[PDB]
Amino acid sequence: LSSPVTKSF
Amino acid sequence: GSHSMRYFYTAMSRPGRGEPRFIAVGYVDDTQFVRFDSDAASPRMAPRAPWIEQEGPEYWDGETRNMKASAQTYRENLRNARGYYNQSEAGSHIIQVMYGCDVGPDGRLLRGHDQSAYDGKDYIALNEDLSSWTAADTAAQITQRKWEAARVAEQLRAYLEGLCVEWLRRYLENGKETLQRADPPKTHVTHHPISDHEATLRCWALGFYPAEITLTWQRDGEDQTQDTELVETRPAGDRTFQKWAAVVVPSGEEQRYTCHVQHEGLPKPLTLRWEP
Amino acid sequence: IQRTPKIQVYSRHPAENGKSNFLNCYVSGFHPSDIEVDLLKNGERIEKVEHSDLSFSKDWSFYLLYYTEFTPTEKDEYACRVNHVTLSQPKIVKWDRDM
Repeated sequence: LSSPVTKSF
Repeated sequence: GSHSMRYFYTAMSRPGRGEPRFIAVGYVDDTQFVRFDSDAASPRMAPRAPWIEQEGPEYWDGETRNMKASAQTYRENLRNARGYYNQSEAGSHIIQVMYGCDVGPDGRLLRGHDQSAYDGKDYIALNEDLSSWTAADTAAQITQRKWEAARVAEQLRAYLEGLCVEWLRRYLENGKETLQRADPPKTHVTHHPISDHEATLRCWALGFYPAEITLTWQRDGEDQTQDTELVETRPAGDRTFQKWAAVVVPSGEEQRYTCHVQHEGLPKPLTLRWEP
Repeated sequence: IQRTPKIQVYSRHPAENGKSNFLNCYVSGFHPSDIEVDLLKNGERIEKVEHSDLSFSKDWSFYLLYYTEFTPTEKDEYACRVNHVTLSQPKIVKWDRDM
């Protein structure tokens, strides 16, 4: 199951 | 014994060729189980292992939505990154991410990972502590500050300690027959004369799973690390892997060389020689 | 900034003349991801060649496996033709049963 976490640079 | 779950994301810009391509691949150890490609006719998170097919509609719909949202975020990241590096709007650039969890035989968290790259160079990585970051340069420091302000490390640790660990344990049970089975290498030594006074001894290892393996040549019980040609471990196309190690030996000295094989699938390290 | 692909041409199972198999071309260690790979039967492009989904190693370099079903013979010569930004002209690696 993939990360549901937004990683905006 | 020990297992890992990893997701590999590639976001590549292509100016004048539409929007950046976003590709995500999910693995349990060396077995791919899911893929998402924005360039597919109809992008969806898609099965790539039989044991995942049993997952219900809520899984596939939840994962597809997450991928499209990830695809959008990484498309914005590529715009930001170009800006952070004072780059031209003409060049093609790549963001890469690799994240996941490692568990032991008990299925307890050994360690978590969240590494990112920009054009094949390290950009930012979540530290082993799952609370702080390692920014590779001043541009990655801007990303660090945005993440330290939004406490992204906490949200990651919560995923890496909870969901990543829980889901990998479930996949391991579902794919029990394959994921928890190690296939030992099928080994042999070949001999090829080069000249009157030299010959190549090649130590083969085939049909092994997982990919991790150690192939070494010893001359009189001494590792031949420098003179050993080692090819990169390569997939056979059937889940298994192949590798070889070669050494150039003087003619008549073949019996002084031994190939040593270490693999998870083997009860004890193998020792083989050329059998003429 | 840019990494040249390593190329390996080999068969899925050990090669037996007249017996069905899979010819593989494994391209790895390359950066950026854009790559052109062709499987050659006596110098001509084999159609229908499938490939693995794009992925990469711990050092960020990409890897792909290109494969097709084939029946080796003593006469038939096989090869892999690869092109990438780091290469002036395409690189041909001939298939050798012993590598």
